[PDB]
Amino acid sequence: FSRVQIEHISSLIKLSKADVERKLSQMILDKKFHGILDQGEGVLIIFDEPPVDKTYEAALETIQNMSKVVDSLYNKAKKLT
Amino acid sequence: RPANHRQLTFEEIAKSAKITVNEVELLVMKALSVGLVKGSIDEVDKRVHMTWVQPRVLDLQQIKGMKDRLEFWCTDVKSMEMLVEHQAHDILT
Amino acid sequence: AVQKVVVHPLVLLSVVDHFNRIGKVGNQKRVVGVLLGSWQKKVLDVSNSFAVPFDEDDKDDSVWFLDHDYLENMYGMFKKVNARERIVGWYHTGPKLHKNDIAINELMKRYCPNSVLVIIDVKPKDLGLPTEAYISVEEVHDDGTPTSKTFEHVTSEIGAEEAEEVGVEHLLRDIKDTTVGTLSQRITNQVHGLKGLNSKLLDIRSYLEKVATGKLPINHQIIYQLQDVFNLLPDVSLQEFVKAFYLKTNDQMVVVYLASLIRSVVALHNLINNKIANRDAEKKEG
Amino acid sequence: DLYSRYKKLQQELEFLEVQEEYIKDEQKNLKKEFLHAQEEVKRIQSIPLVIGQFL
Amino acid sequence: TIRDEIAGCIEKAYEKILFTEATRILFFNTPKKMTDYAKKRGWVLGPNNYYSFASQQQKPEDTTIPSTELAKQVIEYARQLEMIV
Repeated sequence: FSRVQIEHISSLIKLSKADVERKLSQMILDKKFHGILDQGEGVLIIFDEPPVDKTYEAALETIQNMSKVVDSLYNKAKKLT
Repeated sequence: RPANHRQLTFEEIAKSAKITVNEVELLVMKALSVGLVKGSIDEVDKRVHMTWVQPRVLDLQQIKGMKDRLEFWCTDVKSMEMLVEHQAHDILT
Repeated sequence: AVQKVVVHPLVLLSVVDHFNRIGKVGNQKRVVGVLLGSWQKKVLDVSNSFAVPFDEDDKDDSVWFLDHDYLENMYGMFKKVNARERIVGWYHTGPKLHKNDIAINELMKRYCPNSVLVIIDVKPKDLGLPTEAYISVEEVHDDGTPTSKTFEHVTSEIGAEEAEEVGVEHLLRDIKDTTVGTLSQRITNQVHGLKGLNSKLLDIRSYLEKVATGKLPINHQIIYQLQDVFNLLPDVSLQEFVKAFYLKTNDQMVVVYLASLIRSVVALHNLINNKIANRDAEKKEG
Repeated sequence: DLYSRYKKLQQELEFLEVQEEYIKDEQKNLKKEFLHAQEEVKRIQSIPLVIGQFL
Repeated sequence: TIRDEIAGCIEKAYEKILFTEATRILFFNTPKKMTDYAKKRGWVLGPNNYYSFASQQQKPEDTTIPSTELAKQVIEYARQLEMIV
């Protein structure tokens, strides 16, 4: 269950809320646990939007395509001088 | 209703069927077992979300409005599609 | 029973060339012959056929006869040369079947357990894939009338195997092939769209005309339920259909993003390499 | 004479202009025929193809 | 041209603010210009407050309204693709 209260999820894990909030947030620090907690109302919500794949393809192309035009700087600026 | 706008509320069913709010569950879900609707019930606001429908009868002056809903689809596709290939008719040859 | 049939161009031409046979002598009525089918599975396939001389009086519009000796020994001829071929039914050129066509199938039900009759069209006009397919079945009725036979429509598709592909694929010599991706899909957007407009138009014209003239009745064995199926989905927003909108917008994101990526790659390679070989050929020769 | 030949110099100009659009549409259709020929040579041949011992 | 362009450069879009500072907006004490603008703005006239509702405003989606021109974009662009070809 994504959205859950912190006190009764600490009742399922049988632990105090202080080190439940800090360990769960430590799991968010590890990125293995997708989600975040809420201290104000004592809520914990899980949400994810995994795929970056298209940005990886884009960046891989264009970032190297910089050096591509740098490689064309050699030939096309050689005919000038 | 023209709808959909297929999401209803508990006040609509409970007022029409004049039955208690606890029995509207059995009410709408039995209709799900009958097969006339596949919809789902949102029980937070106690809303009822219908899906599809069971066709039963209909009526006169409905074949006319049916031609209106059709001919509108006719001039829609005709116009837009004749605009599509109006652009690319040149380059084809 | 029979779901769909595969009509090769060979059987269609085998009816149409016989429409030249009796068409040069004329006059009225239609070209009727015996259909040779091939049943490998629930999907039906057609390979060869043969046509028999047929005449039908109008007097007496219900009178029809065929030559059984022609059906017998020629089936003995075609089964001999090809053991895979057998008669699955008969066919006629229509264009619209008169009520007498039922008893023809009822006579040849002794030859085949289920005889599917194929209406065909010798002159292509409208609206689409030619011919037609009707299977012989007893549906009775929801009104509990004494059992009568109204032939159910079988969807017909055109196909081939190997040599029947060789002949026609060389015989086209007409339009570009395909071409894939540019003209193909958009011309299909014209044909399937516009022929879908005039289809339901003329079909809804028959919906109102049959109510205006021709009653009884036709309203409503299926009129009330079929028309309500038209009223099943109007179908507009609010609400979730608004979510599908910008979600579809989020769907076109990726593809058009990739489009700009191919633009950068195609422009990079082609422009750089062409200008290289261009400036080099000019400075070396000049 | 000057205006005469001046009115004589746009004949072959417009003739070469209609030859432009011609040969453009020509090599456009023949290009698609070459793409069709590419579909032939890529279809050619088999599937199934016998592999053999090369020297 | 200063007075009218302040009413043109304020909203849309600005968030919720209180009354006496809208008295500080147009200054004076309680001028009739504050009635002329509170009408013209629209925007909102709240008691002892003002709002940007609703909401922020008009909530551009834009849903599939851009999808049509998105189709048209490559309509004439594939026409440019056929111009190469």
